[PDB]
Amino acid sequence: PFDNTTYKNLQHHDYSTYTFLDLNLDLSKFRMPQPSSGRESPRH
Amino acid sequence: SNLIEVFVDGQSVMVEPGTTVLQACEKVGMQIPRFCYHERLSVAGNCRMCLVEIEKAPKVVAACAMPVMKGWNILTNSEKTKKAREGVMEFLLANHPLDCPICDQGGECDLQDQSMMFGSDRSRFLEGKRAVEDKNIGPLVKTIMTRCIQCTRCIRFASEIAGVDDLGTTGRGNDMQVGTYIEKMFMSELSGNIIDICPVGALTSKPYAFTARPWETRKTESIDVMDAVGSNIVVSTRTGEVMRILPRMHEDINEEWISDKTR
Amino acid sequence: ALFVHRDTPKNNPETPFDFTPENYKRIEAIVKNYPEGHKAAAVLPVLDLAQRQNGWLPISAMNKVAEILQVPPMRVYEVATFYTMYNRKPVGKYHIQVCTTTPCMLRNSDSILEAIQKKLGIKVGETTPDKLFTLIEVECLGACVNAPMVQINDNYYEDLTPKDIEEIIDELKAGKIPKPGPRSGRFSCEPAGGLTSLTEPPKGPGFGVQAGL
Amino acid sequence: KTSFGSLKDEDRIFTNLYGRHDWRLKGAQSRGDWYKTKEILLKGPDWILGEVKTSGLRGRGGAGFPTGLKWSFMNKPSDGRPKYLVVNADEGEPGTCKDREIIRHDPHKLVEGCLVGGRAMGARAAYIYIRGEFYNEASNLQVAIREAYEAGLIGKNACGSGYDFDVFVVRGAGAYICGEETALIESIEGKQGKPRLKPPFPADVGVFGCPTTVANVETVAVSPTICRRGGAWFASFGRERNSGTKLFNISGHVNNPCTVEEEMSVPLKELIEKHAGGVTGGWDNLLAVIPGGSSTPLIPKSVCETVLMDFDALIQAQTGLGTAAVIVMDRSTDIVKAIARLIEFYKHESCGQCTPCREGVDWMNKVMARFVRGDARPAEIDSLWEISKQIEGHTICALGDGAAWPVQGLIRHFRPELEERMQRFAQQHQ
Ligand SMILES: NC(=O)C1=CN([C@@H]2O[C@H](COP(=O)(O)OP(=O)(O)OC[C@H]3O[C@@H](n4cnc5c(N)ncnc54)[C@H](O)[C@@H]3O)[C@@H](O)[C@H]2O)C=CC1
Ligand SMILES: Cc1cc2nc3c(=O)[nH]c(=O)nc-3n(C[C@H](O)[C@H](O)[C@H](O)COP(=O)(O)O)c2cc1C
Ligand code: SF4
Ligand code: SF4
Ligand code: SF4
Ligand code: FES
Ligand code: FES
Ligand SMILES: [K+]
Repeated sequence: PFDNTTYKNLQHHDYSTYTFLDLNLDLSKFRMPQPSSGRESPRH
Repeated sequence: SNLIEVFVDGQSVMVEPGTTVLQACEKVGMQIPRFCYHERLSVAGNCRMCLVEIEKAPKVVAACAMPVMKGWNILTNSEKTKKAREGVMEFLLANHPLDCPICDQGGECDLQDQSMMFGSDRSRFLEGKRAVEDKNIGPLVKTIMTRCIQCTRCIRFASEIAGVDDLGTTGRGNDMQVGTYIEKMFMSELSGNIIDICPVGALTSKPYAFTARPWETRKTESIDVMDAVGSNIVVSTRTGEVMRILPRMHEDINEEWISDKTR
Repeated sequence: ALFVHRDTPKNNPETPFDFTPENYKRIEAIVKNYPEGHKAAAVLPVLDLAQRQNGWLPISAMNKVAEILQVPPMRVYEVATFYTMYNRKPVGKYHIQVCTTTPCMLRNSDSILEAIQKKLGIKVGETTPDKLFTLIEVECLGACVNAPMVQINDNYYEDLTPKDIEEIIDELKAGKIPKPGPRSGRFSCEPAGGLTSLTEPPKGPGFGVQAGL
Repeated sequence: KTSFGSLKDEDRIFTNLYGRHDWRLKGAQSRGDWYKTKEILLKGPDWILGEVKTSGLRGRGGAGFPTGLKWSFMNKPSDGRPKYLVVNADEGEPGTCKDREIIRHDPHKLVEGCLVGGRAMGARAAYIYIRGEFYNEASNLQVAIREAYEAGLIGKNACGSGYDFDVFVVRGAGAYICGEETALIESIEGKQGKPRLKPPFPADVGVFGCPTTVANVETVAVSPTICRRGGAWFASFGRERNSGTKLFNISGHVNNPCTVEEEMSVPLKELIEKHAGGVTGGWDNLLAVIPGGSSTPLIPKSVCETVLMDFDALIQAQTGLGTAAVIVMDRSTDIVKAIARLIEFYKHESCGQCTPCREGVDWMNKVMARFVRGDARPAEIDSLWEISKQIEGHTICALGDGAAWPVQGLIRHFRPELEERMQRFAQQHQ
């Protein structure tokens, strides 16, 4: 059934304060190992 | 050698790759005006006083930051170079306070001198100026932040040479203030050298404050004895009384700094 | 409005601040997004996290971000005073942000600003005495075709009239939650008198794909 | 082709612009996205660079630098440092609200664009610097990226091509200057959003010191459609060196302010009178149009009649194309008050770094605040012009240029209105 009348983006009515950061915490496992500069910080 | 040939006002000079426009003009004896560039600090590129015309290029370049490319003819005295210098000096003197008589930097100010040299001789600014809250960063450096031209030699010195990382810019825009953001006492062992490299009277010497004035001081080039480094100093005196102690440049000792004990 | 700090009894380095353990796991997930040796790149997210746990930023959240990321505290003070979202003063529970730049001012955002002012009894920059509403005036919020619009803490409220914004303030006072969308007839950004484009069905996978691919 | 406009729905890149279809993965794959992505990855970097150079795609951020030439700056072997794509998603420009629509309604198209763009430049990951005020848009995009990782489309072994590519989203914190590419890099690096000087360009020293291409949401998201449909398809629309489709944001004093995708060289009058429902009060009620968001100078009604909405025909109309954000201003507009509110925006959104913008944008806002009331004299007009000419090209980034240009457009087209403002101030106050 083709519909061009209803706004399908109703999910952002259900976003809380920590939604972005919990999505980041969920995506923390799918990611490649970060590159390293060879030192702990530019002050090390 | 891998030296490339550039031109300053037509005159050729051979430079190492990585040489800036400012250093290339230095090699033929011309000093491009500057406020934030310091040869012992990192390149900031944020006072825009070194804007200079490269010919066959319709834009002024930051001479402190732009490296020379092979074949550039640097026009240090052309029309749009001088228009850029006068415009930038006009913006520096927009919000700068009329404090030159009550200022310890009068007569030894970069802003006065290269306003006489490279800026206009009058104001188009018809508004009211800003006034910045002063800070208390110790018993040595008198702070009058209304005079600050926001050149960030504070920050580059306290980060790179002093190793303190406690001066920085808060705010944004015209409300951007150089300070510690808290009531913090900037007392390093090299904390008085920010009195030197500040081109304006925003950071002055609190012991030296109000006592002398640079043209009447005799300069005696002498040696530090407060430690065994042997820092070269200038004892500046006035009528048989020692007024203050400045550093001399010596590339192998103290490059152009002295400690707070010396100062 | 200042960009220096003075130690009040409610804002000092002896003000208690600590993250929750779920916030520490969120911070570790943030730090793992950046290369090793560039942990300072997590200054802006984690400090924003310190605004989401607390509502604002005392000078103990800035020092805690400076402590857990191994950065100097002035480098966090700079970020916390540079960016306009970091509340360095305790704002209300609903932080109303009215956009009054030129595309919203052309469509009469001042009517909605005055409607919020006379509705809540405060002016621009102040907080209602029940600590529920802070009204400030912000720049372009990126909802220009839905002008005029406000923002309440996360949520854009668009195509507004003074009646609509009085309704939104009434249901913020009522303890409910409003719907973050355009309060006119349209849905997101379309022409209000019907769809002038994208009326045909979308062509699906494989449409117009060039050969050799 | 001579005439332009009236773009069909089969030729749209941003289908589901309006949020009317499903933005998620089953909705995006059913509209053409993530189709034959493995072959686009496996045909190499130079093929994708040749497709983007063929398409004539210019930088949708607003400057219009050639996207193929821009992305080919990364086409060089590594030196130990990783390489990065960074997608600019701040969009703080007044008038401009299209990248919000791409992130919010076609998010997987932006993810596939990150994959294709980062493959073309050999990049390791993507950093989508989204604006922090677009919080629901950011969580929208993160749900999409979670769908893309769980479907094996990005990450380890992206689309089964043996190429590894992460997609990171970093929120902003409320600074318009962080949309500028080096200031965005500095904001990603956990510092103040202050622009770096160029050189070094980000292709040499970008984010974290790495080779980095910062590119807009629209110039990144159209790249899978260019790689699927072809370069000749995208070069078939618009004039020469003005190729493609473009999202337009017609706001202000129109009957129906809207975002609409349209062919590139469409006339401004046709665009406003077709998609926006015309100016409120008719076309004779038109006073001025800011054609591409606040950074471009306004043009009056005598210029808006025959002007084409691409780059070169707006350069010839002594303005810029910019972000193609059309702000329409009718005859009832206090136009000096609008330009002064705009210069007030430019002083509140100015990072304070170099001297001409930090001092002169506040000094221009004080002059414009006196020009609204008329509390001045006409010799200060040309003075103000020269102040703009002391900011234009004398700054680190182009926010000084983007603040000098509206003042120049207002003076150049409405000097008599300024003068009669000030002389009626002089007669009713002196
Ligand atoms: N989309 C938005 O929200 C906004 C857009 N703008 C637009 O942005 C433009 C000004 O922005 P800028 O990026 O400062 O201007 P533009 O001169 O510098 O640069 C555009 C791109 O071209 C690249 N580029 C140009 N010459 C290059 C070279 N020789 N080598 C390597 N890369 C080179 C730069 O890296 C950059 O990514 C204006 O057209 C303005 O309308 C301005 C404000 C907001
Ligand atoms: C002050 C200033 C703000 C900018 N803001 C944005 C922005 O918010 N979004 C954007 O895509 N480009 C912005 N740009 C343009 C960028 O510098 C850059 O050209 C663009 O982000 C990526 O290049 P592209 O045009 O090839 O896509 C801004 C430029 C300036 C000078
Ligand atoms: S710092 Fe220089 S220009 Fe400023 S008041 Fe002192 S002497 Fe005058
Ligand atoms: S106080 Fe002096 S050295 Fe420090 S930023 Fe200001 S002008 Fe520069
Ligand atoms: S011109 Fe303005 S926006 Fe750009 S680096 Fe300078 S202060 Fe920042
Ligand atoms: S000296 Fe080059 S900009 Fe300050
Ligand atoms: S002008 Fe108010 S949202 Fe852009
Ligand atoms: K000094």
